Amino acid sequence: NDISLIALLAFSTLLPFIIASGTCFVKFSIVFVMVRNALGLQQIPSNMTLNGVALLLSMFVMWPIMHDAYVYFEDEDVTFNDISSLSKHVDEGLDGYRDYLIKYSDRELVQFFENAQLKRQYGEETETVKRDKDEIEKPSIFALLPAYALSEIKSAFKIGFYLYLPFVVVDLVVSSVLLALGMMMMSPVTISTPIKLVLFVALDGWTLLSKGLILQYMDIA
Amino acid sequence: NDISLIALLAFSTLLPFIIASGTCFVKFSIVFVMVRNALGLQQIPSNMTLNGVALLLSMFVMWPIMHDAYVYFEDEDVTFNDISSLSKHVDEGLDGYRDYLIKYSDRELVQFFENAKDEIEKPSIFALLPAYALSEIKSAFKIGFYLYLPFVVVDLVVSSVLLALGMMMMSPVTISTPIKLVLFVALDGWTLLSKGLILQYMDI
Amino acid sequence: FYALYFEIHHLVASAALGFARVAPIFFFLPFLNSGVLSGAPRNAIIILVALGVWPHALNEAPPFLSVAMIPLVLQEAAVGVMLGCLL
Amino acid sequence: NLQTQVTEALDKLAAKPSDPALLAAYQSKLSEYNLYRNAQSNTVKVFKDIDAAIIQNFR
Amino acid sequence: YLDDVSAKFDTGVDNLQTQVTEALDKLAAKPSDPALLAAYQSKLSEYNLYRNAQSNTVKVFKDIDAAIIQNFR
Amino acid sequence: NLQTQVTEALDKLAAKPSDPALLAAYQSKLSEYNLYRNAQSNTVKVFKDIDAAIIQNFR
Amino acid sequence: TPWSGYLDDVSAKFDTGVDNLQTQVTEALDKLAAKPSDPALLAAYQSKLSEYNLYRNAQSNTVKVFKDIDAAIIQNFR
Amino acid sequence: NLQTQVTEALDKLAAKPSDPALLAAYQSKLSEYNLYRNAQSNTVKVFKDIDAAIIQNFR
Amino acid sequence: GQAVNIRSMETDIVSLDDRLLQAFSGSAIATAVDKQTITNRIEDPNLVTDPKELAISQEMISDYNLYVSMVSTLTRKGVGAVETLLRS
Amino acid sequence: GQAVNIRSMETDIVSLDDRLLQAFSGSAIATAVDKQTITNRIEDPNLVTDPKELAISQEMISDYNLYVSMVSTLTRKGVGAVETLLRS
Amino acid sequence: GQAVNIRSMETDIVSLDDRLLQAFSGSAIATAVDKQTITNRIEDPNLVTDPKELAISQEMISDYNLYVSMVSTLTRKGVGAVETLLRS
Amino acid sequence: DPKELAISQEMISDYNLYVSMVSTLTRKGVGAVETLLRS
Amino acid sequence: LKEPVIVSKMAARKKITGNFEFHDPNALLEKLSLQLGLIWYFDGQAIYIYDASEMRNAVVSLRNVSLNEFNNFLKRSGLYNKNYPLRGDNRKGTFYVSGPPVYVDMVVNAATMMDKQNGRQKIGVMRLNNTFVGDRTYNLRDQKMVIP
Amino acid sequence: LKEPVIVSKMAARKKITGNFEFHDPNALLEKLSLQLGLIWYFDGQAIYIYDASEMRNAVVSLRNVSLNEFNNFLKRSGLYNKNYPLRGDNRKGTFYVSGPPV
Amino acid sequence: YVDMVVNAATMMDKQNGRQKIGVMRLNNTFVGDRTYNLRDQKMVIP
Repeated sequence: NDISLIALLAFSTLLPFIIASGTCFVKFSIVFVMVRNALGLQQIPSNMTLNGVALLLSMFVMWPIMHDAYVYFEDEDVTFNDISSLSKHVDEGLDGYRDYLIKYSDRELVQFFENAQLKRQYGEETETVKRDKDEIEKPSIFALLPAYALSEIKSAFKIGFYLYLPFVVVDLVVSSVLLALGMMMMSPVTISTPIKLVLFVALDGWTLLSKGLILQYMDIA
Repeated sequence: NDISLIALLAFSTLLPFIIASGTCFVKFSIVFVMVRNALGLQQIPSNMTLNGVALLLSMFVMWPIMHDAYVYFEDEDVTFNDISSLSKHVDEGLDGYRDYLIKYSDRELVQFFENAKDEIEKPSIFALLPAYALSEIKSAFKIGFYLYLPFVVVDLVVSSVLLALGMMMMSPVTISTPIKLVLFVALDGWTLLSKGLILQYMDI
Repeated sequence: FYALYFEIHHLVASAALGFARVAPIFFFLPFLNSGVLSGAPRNAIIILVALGVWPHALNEAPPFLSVAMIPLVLQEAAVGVMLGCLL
Repeated sequence: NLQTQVTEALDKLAAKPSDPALLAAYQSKLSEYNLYRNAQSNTVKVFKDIDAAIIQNFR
Repeated sequence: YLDDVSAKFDTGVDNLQTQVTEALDKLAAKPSDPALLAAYQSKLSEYNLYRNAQSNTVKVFKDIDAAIIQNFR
Repeated sequence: NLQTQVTEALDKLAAKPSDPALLAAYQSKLSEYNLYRNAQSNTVKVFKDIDAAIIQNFR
Repeated sequence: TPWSGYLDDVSAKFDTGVDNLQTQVTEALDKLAAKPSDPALLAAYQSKLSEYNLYRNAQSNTVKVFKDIDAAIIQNFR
Repeated sequence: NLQTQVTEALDKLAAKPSDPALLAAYQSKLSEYNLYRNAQSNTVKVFKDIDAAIIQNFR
Repeated sequence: GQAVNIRSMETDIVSLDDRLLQAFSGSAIATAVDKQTITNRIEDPNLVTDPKELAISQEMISDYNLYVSMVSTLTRKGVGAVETLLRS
Repeated sequence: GQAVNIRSMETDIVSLDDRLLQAFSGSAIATAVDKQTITNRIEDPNLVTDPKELAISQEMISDYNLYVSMVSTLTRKGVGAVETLLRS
Repeated sequence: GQAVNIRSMETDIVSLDDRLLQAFSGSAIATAVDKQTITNRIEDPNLVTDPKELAISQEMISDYNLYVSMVSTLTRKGVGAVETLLRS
Repeated sequence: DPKELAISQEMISDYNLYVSMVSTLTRKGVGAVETLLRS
Repeated sequence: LKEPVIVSKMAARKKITGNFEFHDPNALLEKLSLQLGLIWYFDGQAIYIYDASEMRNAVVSLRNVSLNEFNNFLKRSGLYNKNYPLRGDNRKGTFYVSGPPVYVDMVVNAATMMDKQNGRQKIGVMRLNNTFVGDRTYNLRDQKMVIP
Repeated sequence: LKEPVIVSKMAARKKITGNFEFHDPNALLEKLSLQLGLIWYFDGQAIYIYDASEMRNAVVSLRNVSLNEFNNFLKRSGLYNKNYPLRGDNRKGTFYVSGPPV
Repeated sequence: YVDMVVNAATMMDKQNGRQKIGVMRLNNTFVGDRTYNLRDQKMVIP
């Protein structure tokens, strides 16, 4: 009973590094540095404030997931009488976090790590598991979070490639009209920069990309 | 009273991020850098001495909201037998922040966040804090495009008069940059954009 | 109950050499560099990737013990930039 | 107002320090004032140390 | 370890815990005999020496490992 | 090997926990054994505390 | 070797300042318990048992004042 | 040289632990050496501790 | 005399701060009624003399001690966890 | 015979600089008198020998500790909020 | 008496978490049943009047202090060891 | 236990300083490579 | 089989394919646990199945009951297994048990739960025949002699 | 079946399809719990359903109460299930139980 | 339904035999101890 409190404080210290890895905060953070890089501004818009706006939407989506942890662990019947049911109880506590990882991660990239960990575990003579395990068997929690965070880097880079396109089509036509004249010894990035800012505010990319990401995890009404 | 000592501390450690994200400090700190990038400067004046003056300008318009919260929370009627009347009471202090935020945020975006009029009930504080910041960054970008434009003209006209002569292999940054800042000090553009920025939120 | 502390303590010893092999691939790749990745969750990702690929068992004792430690990091970094420059 | 009925029983024993009923009653008073004062001393003490721990936590 | 420093007092005397009980069983039978009263004070007073020298040596050893564990960190 | 000649005096008091000469010599042992154990634990501790400060400095 | 300390110095300092009290109380218990009525023997051991009580507390309470000071040094170790 | 005249007065009390005049002078001696030794321990300790604080600041 | 309420109030609010406001006010009221309750148990001079009541008095000062110290350390880790992402 | 004053005057601030001068000067007088209150409580030796006055002096010390510690950390966290913003 | 299983063969685990979780569940039920059986040892009045039983219960109090503090700082050093690696 | 905990007092701590040492060396190790690749 | 089957986690990674038929599965379970390599146990309600590399061993001491007292409890309840019998001396406290992990941890847990739950005088009457009884005193007026 | 049914979420990932006819449901449950692999229990108010891999067991000791008195309490209450009985000696304190977790 | 019935039965135990006098007239013997001063030994019959 008392060392259950030790497990809470030990859980408390490694929390924001789970937020560094386990949640979808890694998806919001990457595309916002990319829109800083795609516009060509280096220091501005001062990414210390950009950490705060990317965190508040991710907690806003993660909140129904983390809220169920309180109602599961403030139950008055935590203390059981058997050693396996209490370890079963913490498993069924962690399943609401766990199936969220199942839904949004890649199939084969998680599947590669169990086969990679078993040959590390016993040796090569253990036979490999194929795709067909997915209907009945669940993987471990430490073979998930590697393959989750790499997969979200793939999806965030899918987004980061796409809005890089409507700015670099601009960045070639400015560099050609400058060479349509004899203006070769001129820095074209200082002419492309006005029309780079209008194409995000006339398109109003802030107030529609922010709405686009929340539909990729949750729905409305 | 003892629990309120936590919340007084809980404001203070989170203070340099809410002022980083929930006030007009973001607009002052953004326009003061692209004016350097308009003139073709990198390290002049700094990133330090520009953040200092941006802090004090935001300290004008934010303090009266902050000032009423002392005298409202210093009052003697903090002993209440009810849970919810104190929950109403701390909600009644933050409405000064709410009327500041609703004035400069978009009503359509906060209804989207509300799903996941405003006279009967105010919307939640977490439902509009990105919407204020996401509207300011667009407007600072929008006002950032405007003052970029006259400096485009001095970069183009001197590049055309060197090509008007035969000298095409000549870097015009050593000539435009003298002509760049005299356009900003004969206009005295520093002392006037700081005026209307105060007038953009607080009337004269 | 002393060996249970040693199992988490053998892991954190095992991750240091695992970090030295695969960190300069996280500098080279175009979708993984410091231009695309922040500072706070960078060092979280690079540690746990090497934990999923380490060939030896984690609870066992590592064969690292006082053989030659300062030249071993420059070995594993030099083969690391090879995997970076081929990939 | 406990110190009042502390300070009212010594005087009848001061005028007569040989009555058997009063010093027994006097002892029943004075040990309880002994018990009351350090109780007040011990109770302010918990309120200082746990309040000093909060600024110790946030510093 | 702390059981063995306790059990060294339970091993070093044979049946003293029973020797006091059979003595006072005889004392409650006829509490008026001079050879029975004199033997009991030699036997009752040895027991109180035994248990406080059981509990105080483990007490000084209790805080000593408690001094050991706090110097881990 | 100090703990050996500590552990050799407990048994004679175990057979006779009423000898006045033995417990006098035993107290001179056990308090001296008290001075040995915590001194060695605290002195290795400074040798522990200062090497971590260097790596805390150089990191 | 049978080793001696500074606390073993002061305890055996008591044992060399006295000479035969660990045994002088033994010859008078042989003597007085032989005939347990002699007035030159009853007062003989009462001068022997009494000095046995001062000397054993003096060798004991010296130890406690000489322990805790060495505790106070090691308390000043960190 | 205080420890010298400490170590010279215990032996006459060792030879005579019943002299009423000697142990009275001995207690006034021995408690006085007790107050001196921990005072020296506590006074060097602050001079170490404040000396440790400067390197704590500049590290 | 005792009393208990059994069904905890629960619904779905997509609003976030008011659930935290109920947690703050629900903690603020429960720590304010008990600071009086420990004080008037101690200032009532009849309860402090009875040994039956003293066993409760050691309990309630410990229940107040462990509770607010627990909230102090969870929040400190809470405000320290957010510090590590924005400081960069 | 003791005395209290009942008028808390108000002078208008012309700026924020005029505001901060009252909060410092109103507190610097208060932090000087209470430390001088507890010494004259001590320096009168007839005050420190009575049991009833000791809990009064016990209360006035602990309020003095809690007062100046509460103004120190806020100014520390206040200037700490300045250092992070200027670093950005 | 007591029981010993002889073969502590390294049961190879798919990850290290189930080993830690079984160690956490192997000891949480341990210290919980100890906390009743010494309190009920105290709470039973017939257990505490015997001097023979009292030093046995004196012993388990010193064990219960030593057990959990030997597990506390071991994980406290463990969290402190792992964060210095993960911070970087 | 007084001799076993004391020899175990060093045995936990030295393997903890060694694990902290091997992780800081990897940081200056790859950090020297990072700055040299930017050159 | 009229009972639910419980297959372990490590024994489910092996595969088997082919045409099977069931008409006496208690003889089929014994044969397939030796050709493939497995251990199984039936406790009256279910069938637990482990692979062969999960067999664990134990040795326990009983302070006040015998093995022959405990074996009648095992036979009467219905958990007695003739493939994994108890190896030990017939009247002692120590033995050696080994088998599947659900079979071993039950017998040990019940053995340490019977000792914690757990001489007769008698009167003989002898009438003497050659001597009086009780102590006598002889007042022979020279000295008070007593014969006990 | 006149009671509500609570199927757990570890036995809710398996799927089913097909034309079913309900004319003898308590025997339909007996065949389908064995063909798919499941364990069930009916306490008089509801039917709980677990998978076969969740059956746990324990041994508990009664200090001063016989098994035959506790077995007469189970017959009078309504919790006696002859499918998962109580294994043990008729006059002792120790017995063996196994079954569904509820 | 379950959380009300559990708490309302525990709180009733914290809320929660009669002696009696019988008079029996004897019929074949006196009551109380008697003494017989038979001057050989002070005999008492309880």
